[PDB]
Amino acid sequence: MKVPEKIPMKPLKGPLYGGYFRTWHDKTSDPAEKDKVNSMGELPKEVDLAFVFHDWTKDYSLFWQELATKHVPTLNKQGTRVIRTIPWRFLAGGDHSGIAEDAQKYPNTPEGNKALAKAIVDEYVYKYNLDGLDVMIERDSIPKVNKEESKEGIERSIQVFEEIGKLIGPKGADKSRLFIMDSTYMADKNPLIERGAPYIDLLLVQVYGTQGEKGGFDNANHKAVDTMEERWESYSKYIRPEQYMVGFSFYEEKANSGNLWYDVNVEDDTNPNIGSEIKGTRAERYAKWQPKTGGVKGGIFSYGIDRDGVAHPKKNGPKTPDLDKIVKSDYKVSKALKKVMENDKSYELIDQKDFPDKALREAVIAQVGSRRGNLERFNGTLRLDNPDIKSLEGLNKLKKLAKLELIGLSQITKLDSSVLPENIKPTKDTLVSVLETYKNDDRKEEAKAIPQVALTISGLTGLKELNLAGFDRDSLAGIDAASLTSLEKVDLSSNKLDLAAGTENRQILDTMLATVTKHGGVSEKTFVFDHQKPTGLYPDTYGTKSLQLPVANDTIDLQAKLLFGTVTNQGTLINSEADYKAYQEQEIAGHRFVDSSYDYKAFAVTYKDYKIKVTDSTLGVTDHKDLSTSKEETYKVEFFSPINSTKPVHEAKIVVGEEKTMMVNLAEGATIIGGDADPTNAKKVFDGLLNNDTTTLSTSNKASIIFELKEPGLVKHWRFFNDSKISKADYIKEAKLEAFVGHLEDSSKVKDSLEKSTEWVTVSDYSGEAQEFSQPLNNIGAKYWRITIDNKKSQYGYVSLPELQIIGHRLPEAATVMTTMAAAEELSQQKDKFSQEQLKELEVKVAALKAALDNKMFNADTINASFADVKAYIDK
Ligand SMILES: CC(=O)N[C@H]1[C@H](O[C@@H]2[C@@H](OC[C@H]3O[C@@H](O[C@H]4[C@H](O)[C@H]5[NH+]=C(C)O[C@H]5O[C@@H]4CO)[C@@H](O)[C@@H](O[C@H]4O[C@H](CO)[C@@H](O)[C@H](O)[C@@H]4O[C@@H]4O[C@H](CO)[C@@H](O[C@@H]5O[C@H](CO[C@]6(C(=O)O)C[C@H](O)[C@@H](NC(C)=O)[C@H]([C@H](O)[C@H](O)CO)O6)[C@H](O)[C@H](O)[C@H]5O)[C@H](O)[C@H]4NC(C)=O)[C@@H]3O)O[C@H](CO)[C@@H](O)[C@@H]2O)O[C@H](CO)[C@@H](O[C@@H]2O[C@H](CO[C@]3(C(=O)O)C[C@H](O)[C@@H](NC(C)=O)[C@H]([C@H](O)[C@H](O)CO)O3)[C@H](O)[C@H](O)[C@H]2O)[C@@H]1O
Ligand SMILES: [Ca+2]
Repeated sequence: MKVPEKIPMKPLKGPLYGGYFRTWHDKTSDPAEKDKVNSMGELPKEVDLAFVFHDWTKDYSLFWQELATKHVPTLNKQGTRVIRTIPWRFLAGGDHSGIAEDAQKYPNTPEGNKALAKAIVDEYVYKYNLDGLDVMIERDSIPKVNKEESKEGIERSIQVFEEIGKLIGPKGADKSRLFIMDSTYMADKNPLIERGAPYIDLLLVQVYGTQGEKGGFDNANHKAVDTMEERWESYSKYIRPEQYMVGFSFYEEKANSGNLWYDVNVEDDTNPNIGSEIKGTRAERYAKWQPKTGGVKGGIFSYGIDRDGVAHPKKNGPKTPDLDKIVKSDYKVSKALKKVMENDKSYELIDQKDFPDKALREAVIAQVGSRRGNLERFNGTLRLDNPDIKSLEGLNKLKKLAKLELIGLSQITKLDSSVLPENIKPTKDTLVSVLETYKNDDRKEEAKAIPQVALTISGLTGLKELNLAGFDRDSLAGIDAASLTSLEKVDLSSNKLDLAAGTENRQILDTMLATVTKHGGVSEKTFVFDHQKPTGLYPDTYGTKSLQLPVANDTIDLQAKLLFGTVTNQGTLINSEADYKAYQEQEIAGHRFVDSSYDYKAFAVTYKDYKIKVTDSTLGVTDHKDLSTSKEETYKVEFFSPINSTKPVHEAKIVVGEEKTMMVNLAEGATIIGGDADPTNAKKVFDGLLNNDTTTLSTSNKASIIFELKEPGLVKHWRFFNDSKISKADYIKEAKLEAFVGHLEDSSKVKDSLEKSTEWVTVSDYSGEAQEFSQPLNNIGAKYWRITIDNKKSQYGYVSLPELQIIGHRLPEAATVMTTMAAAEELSQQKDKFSQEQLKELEVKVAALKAALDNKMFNADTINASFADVKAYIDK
């Protein structure tokens, strides 16, 4: 075969139309199938990308010679690129993986994967001198080994994809060949987009059918999911909008359910041409659809373009087997869809009517895009730093700009709303979607707010008038006032500026005031900044983090003492209405700036649905604002916004009386050793959730858990909870807590049979009916514990235990420090073992360890030193 060499082609410019041509429907595929009558060479010039979608066509078929020698030159001559489509798994190996099936020639190694990528491009692109490669990423094409999805092949395919992108596409050695990805997945479910996106020219999304258009439906929340907008936004993270193309499907002959998309017109007996009409079809909606932000899309594509013109069979209606007949297409749908996009307002070119100043016009086209549709949508930064710009006329056409930077524009004299973006002030989105929505959603959300453009002004040395009045600007940041040396008239009134003393805003205003006054002729019309309504925000930090209070019979409001206040975005704190009026009466050059109608409750934030969490030193937890001080206790207090209930906005330590150390739950995350309780729910006893009704029931009616403290310490308290308010009179009514006495029976390899067989010590026997029980404990230092609970119900009582807490202080080998001390008075209440005056030099050291251990401020290093030096006085 002699393959002709590449034909000069005019560059691709959107809007683009693409088509997947099924090879088995080309005349030359199987000469025996006389019904196969179409030809890929017959595709019209309106088709920019003809995709070779291969199946059923034999390796030896004369189609491949026809493609390379006739079709490609014919299509290239008219500007149509011919793209080879291959499935995802061709990049992975394993089942049905094309070239990659030869795992010995192309091993899964760094050099083997480099070789596979070169082989893939040589075989599927260069062999017939095609114009690019399209990798199809869907479940249909996922890497598989023995009919099983292969995570290993998926990982390999990521590597091979990058290697291909170094050969072709925008980052490749041969930039004259397109590297294209199509996918059914949302971007977060596309395993290859994050690494593959820099290497591709175009991204195609298959969104066939009403569910591609509207998204799926969330049955519970009754909302659309994976909408066209949400799909684009997921990929906007990775590609530009002009790289984005969306796909519909023609009606494939003899299609099953699950392959019926209704993307083109349903047949009608009384109009045999209705399949070639496009108005109102999903296909035309896709042609007209545009993202709401970012920019205009790259175009659209069709699957099965050889079926162009065939009407779709009716959903509910008697069969029409005539639609399954194979007829030669005239590609009328494809021609009309291309013309719909080419004639759309969105793809109108930005010209002199929009920006008369060519220097400005060239800056917008370079940065925003050449199409008028981008003015409506562009979402990033427009930097204007060419000093040749003599006019900003046309900037009002930018509707969604995130940042406008005006730098060094010497010859601009005035700035107001006529030469500024339309979103300098609050605006709502005005673009209307052309897509059908869910009838079962009633979705007409009113016109999302457009975030306002951030404005930077630096070096406009000829700027004489700066009018930003009535735009609800949040700050003046970005205004390099010292550089605006020709200002004569400034209006910043009717915004949201905190212009208080010490703010950054005030300094920019004061710098401009100096400039304007030095010019002279200052009147009441010349420098106006009043009617400000600055937004009141929640303070980031609060002033009170520690409070020592005396023991007294009184209740305090913790929220009133610790959490209040409102700040502006410049840091001006207001406590109360009294403080606010002082702020409201501030003056700049003898003139108040805060709007007089903007009262305190309009400005102040509220702490209505803020929650409080108060934990004492024994880890008892309440959510009460009011705290008694009659009892001597040390508390941790945390406040939670309703917006985040896991994560406090403010924390404070309140000491009542002498300070006590905050204890810890040493049984938190304890490992289950033994007992008869259900192992899954037994673990949930120590996870940390006091309302852990993930079914915390341990057995039928009487349960036991043997557990090991993950890192033992000094135990002084314990607590357990019955199912919080979910049940009553099913409560645990009897409980016994036991500690193991450091006597592992010479079988440390087993440690379960040993504990279920030794003699323990009972640290507490609970009998009662409280929802929650807590109790002090006598400095136990055991690593191994057993809890036994009983709700006194029938043998099918299904006793439950949401949490158990073993509470104390972290101190490794606390077992030793109580073994030694226990013997310290098994030796000092009996005289004359070593007894001399040494006995009272013992007793001063035993009285100092019981004092060190039983101290409210637990200091581990103090006890060690007291423990270590009592240890020294035994051998002597
Ligand atoms: C390429 C590849 O890979 N392939 C693969 C595949 O894949 C797949 C595919 O797909 C396709 C499809 O598609 C669809 O669509 C869709 C798409 O997909 C997507 N995409 C896009 C963008 O969008 C989306 O969606 C869409 C829609 O949905 C569709 O289109 C379809 O179509 C169909 O359907 C429709 C409706 O619906 C219609 O309309 C159409 O038309 C169609 O239909 C069809 O048609 C056809 C035509 O005709 C038919 O056919 C059949 O055929 C047969 C044949 O046969 C024979 C033989 O074979 O032998 C012949 C002879 O002649 C005879 N003889 C005498 C007569 O004497 C014989 C007989 O039978 C005797 O008797 C014996 O007994 O035979 C027959 O004829 C029958 O009958 C017929 O029927 C059919 O049927 C129809 N169907 C219906 C249902 O209707 C389409 O289809 O593709 C893609 C891309 O590419 C992918 O992704 C997917 O996934 O898959 C499969 C499964 O698995 C496979 O298969 C297999 O294969 C094997 C072989 O292979 C291989 C290995 O070896 O592995 C592969 C690799 O790669 C390669 N390479 C390398 C390694 O390198 C290889 C080579 O070639 C060498 O050889 C080796 O070395 O290969 C085996 O065969 C087995 O068996 C199987 O299973 C495949 O592969
Ligand atoms: Ca729990």
